[PDB]
Amino acid sequence: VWVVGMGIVMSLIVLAIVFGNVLVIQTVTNYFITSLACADLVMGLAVVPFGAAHILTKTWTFGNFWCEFWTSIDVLCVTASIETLCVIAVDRYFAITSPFKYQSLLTKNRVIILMVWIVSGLTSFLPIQMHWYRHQEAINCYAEECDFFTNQAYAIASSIVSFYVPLVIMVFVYSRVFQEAKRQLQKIDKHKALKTLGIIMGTFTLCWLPFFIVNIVHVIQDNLIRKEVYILLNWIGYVNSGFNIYC
Amino acid sequence: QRNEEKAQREANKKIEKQLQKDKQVYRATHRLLLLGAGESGKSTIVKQMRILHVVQDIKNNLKEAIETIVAAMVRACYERSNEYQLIDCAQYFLDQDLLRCRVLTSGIFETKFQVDKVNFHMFDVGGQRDERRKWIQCFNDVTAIIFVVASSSYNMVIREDNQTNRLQEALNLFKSIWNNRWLRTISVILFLNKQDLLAEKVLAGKSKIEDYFPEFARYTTPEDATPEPEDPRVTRAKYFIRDEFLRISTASGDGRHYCYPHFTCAVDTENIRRVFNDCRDIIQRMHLRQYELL
Amino acid sequence: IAQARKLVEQLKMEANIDRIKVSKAAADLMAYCEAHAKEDPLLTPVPASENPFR
Amino acid sequence: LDQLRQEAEQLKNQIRDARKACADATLSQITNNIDPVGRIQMRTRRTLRGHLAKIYAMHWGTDSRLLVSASQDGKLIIWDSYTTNKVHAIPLRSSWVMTCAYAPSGNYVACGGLDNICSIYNLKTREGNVRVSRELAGHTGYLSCCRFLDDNQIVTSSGDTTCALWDIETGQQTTTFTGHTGDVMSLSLAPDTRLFVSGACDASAKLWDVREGMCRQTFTGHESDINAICFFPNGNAFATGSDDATCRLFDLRADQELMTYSHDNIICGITSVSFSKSGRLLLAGYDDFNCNVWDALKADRAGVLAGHDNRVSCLGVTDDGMAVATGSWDSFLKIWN
Ligand SMILES: Nc1nc2c(ncn2[C@@H]2O[C@H](COP(=O)(O)OP(=O)(O)OP(=O)(O)O)[C@@H](O)[C@H]2O)c(=O)[nH]1
Ligand SMILES: CN[C@@H]1CCc2c(ccc(O)c2O)[C@H]1O
Repeated sequence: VWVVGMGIVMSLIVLAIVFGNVLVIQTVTNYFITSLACADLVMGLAVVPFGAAHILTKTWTFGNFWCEFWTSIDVLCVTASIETLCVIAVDRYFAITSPFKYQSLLTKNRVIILMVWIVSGLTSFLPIQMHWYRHQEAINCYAEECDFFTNQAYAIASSIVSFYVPLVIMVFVYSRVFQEAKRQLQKIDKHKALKTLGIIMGTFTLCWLPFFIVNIVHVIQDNLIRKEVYILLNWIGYVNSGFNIYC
Repeated sequence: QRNEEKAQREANKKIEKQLQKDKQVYRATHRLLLLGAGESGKSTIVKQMRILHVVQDIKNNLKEAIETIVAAMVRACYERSNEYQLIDCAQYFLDQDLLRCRVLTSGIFETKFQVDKVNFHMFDVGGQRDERRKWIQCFNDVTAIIFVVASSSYNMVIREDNQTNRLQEALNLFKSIWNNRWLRTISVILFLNKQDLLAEKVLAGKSKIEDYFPEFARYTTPEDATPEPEDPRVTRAKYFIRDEFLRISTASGDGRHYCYPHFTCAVDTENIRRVFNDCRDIIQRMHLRQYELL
Repeated sequence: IAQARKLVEQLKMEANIDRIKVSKAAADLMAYCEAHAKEDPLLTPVPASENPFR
Repeated sequence: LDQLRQEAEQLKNQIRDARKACADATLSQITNNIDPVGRIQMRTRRTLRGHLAKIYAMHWGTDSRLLVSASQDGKLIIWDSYTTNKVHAIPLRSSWVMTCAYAPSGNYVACGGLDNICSIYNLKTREGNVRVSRELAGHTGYLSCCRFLDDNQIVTSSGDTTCALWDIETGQQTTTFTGHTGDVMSLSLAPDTRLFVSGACDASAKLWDVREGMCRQTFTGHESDINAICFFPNGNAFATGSDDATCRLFDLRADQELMTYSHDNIICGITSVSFSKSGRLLLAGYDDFNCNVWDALKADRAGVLAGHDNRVSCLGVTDDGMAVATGSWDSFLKIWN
């Protein structure tokens, strides 16, 4: 009852998220947000269904190339979604903080979305293609057809490029917008903004920040966290794709 | 024929190229509409932008001014000018020169100018008068509405005599504009014109506001007052009119409707400097509120 | 002034006109509509072959 | 003095008594015998795009293939309804336009607005360069409508309670009409181009004479402003759409109001009315973003066209009665069939 019941929840969650994301997907911001819907749809169509089957005690052992592709798609999917939020924040800062030139800076001529997607795919599929990863326990795992690991600070580059860099911009960008609103309200006179900023940023932080802490920790030192807890953290982190609060 | 349809497609392509180019310009322009009562100074403000941002008529006004004063009856009759209508630009011509003369205008009166890499479009409404103003539904997309009133005319009557004084006509018109179905999401910039004439009237003891406005007797000056330097008698009268306009806006005002009061004199070039107009036009909080409630 | 005098003269001309029964007008309208209802493309739909827009 | 006003009031009593004796029976009683038309459903065959701002006017061509539209950004685009291909895009001297027209011969286009000036353009010319021909400028107050009797005469209805019959060759007013106490908002020429009507702002519509130049009749059955008017295809009746939800049908011969069209769930206004080819359907625009189809003889709604996203401000029906075009304020035109 317990093992089967958990699979029912995860299978429903994967299917439930797919319905919401597809329905949504106008202005430049709508075109920017369309990338989030595309990434969520791709995730729900490809990665989410395999997750329950893999988490089940029996492993499918479908293949080696298919497993490599499935592992590689995770970086491309996660990096694409997180990077777009920084672009949205930058666009909002341009629109709000600088009143004229909003129209002389933003143009229809897509290009930034393609560049971001290419950058996200650069760090995902290339390590899978070259197939050179990394110990005795690390070895002999791929001989029999799933362990995850990283060496030569691959996780450090993956975390900084995909997660650490966006959050450096996020604090600086969103600090100016809130500061301007506080002084602007005083002018009219002589809570809502705070709630909006909290709703916007708390989900992102509480969903992604704890995961990469363990991601960096497990490789830096000896074994201090189990595989199951790391998998559970990843599963909790995947909720943000369906959680993404916009319109 | 095949060539007949080919030519039509080529003609369609040429027009489509120009429409895309012209779509950029229309978006990057700001449009402002003037409003107010008669003999207020809407045209003078427009002429200011031409001078800064980018002979028989003069004598004609002087010709009419001399006859008007004599008909009522010379210097003594000029002092008691409240009873009979007379042109404001009388003493200046009898004794900025091109801006003092008044010329009647029927057709729309437009103006194009650029201040800082941004195009602005200011046009006058025009016309002798209306009680219907059915064209008001056309101006449903302007960014702001500029309102100009005569702050030194509270003891003179409308051109149709035996009517309400000029100030009360402005208050009634402001209420109609504010409570309009079509103009429900347009902000208002308020210009209290003719400040120099108000100072001269208050200094002399010929007339008092308390006679025409009974409520002025018990009025106390606001604590948060900033007399720019400044007699207390002049400052108190100056602020009372400004606060009287505000109580109309705050009553029926909502989240989208705002109001910007200002003090200005139209003839002076410095007081009409579009720098504060530019700041007020860019201080609009539509950008913030909109993305998300913020 | 004389605006009423000019106006009151106009109503005299409008008053002296000939009016017919409402029944005749209704019958004429009904007869015209019944006669010309045949060639009304909007009323009775036309086949798509004969439709220039489809 | 009061005696002159007393005679004016006395005469108004005679008119009402005369109209009462001529009402033998209502139109509803006679029309009850006929069968209802039934539900009418039509779909947008084509959609015309390219305008930037709201459309305020639209007029079909003589051949019922080309139509001209006017917008608030200063553009006058001529379309091709068959294949959706623009032919011209004439810039305008001002951005405020409230009317447009199209010549019976197809060689001229008219325009006007808040500039108090009616312009005339030339389409068929040497080197294919459209240029302004004449600029009639004798008015005060905005214009509302323009019509062509031929290539040499144009009728306009300005906003100063007057109407005039112009002349392109000389640019002078041949005659002028007076008698309204409010702004004139619309007009419609007779099929024989001998008489025309005009819906003023004082809830009164008249029947002028082009040649003689004096008013003939006056109908004042409404209760609010008047925004549209259109002649019956027969030429002996017209339908009026007012500011309130009611739309009424008048008759020239009897001189009285025949029937009224209204519904309990509609409290919006009417901006444009028109008939069908045989005078059986009375289409009408509305302020609730869609269009409704009435019945001339039965006075019941028989279809709703709700493919728009903003208010409908113009409407027209082709000469052969094969299509219906409705503009709106969302910069989109449509064709229904
Ligand atoms: N002393 C003084 N006179 C002013 C000032 N502003 C306007 N005037 C006078 O008022 C005139 C302007 O009036 P108009 O241009 O007719 O203003 P308006 O009545 O709004 O314009 P219309 O409604 O289009 O007729 C100037 O020529 C001056 O005579 C001001 O600040 N000081
Ligand atoms: C097993 N799930 C993977 C593993 C680690 C990882 C993910 C996403 C982005 C990265 O940069 C990563 O390093 C996760 O989706």
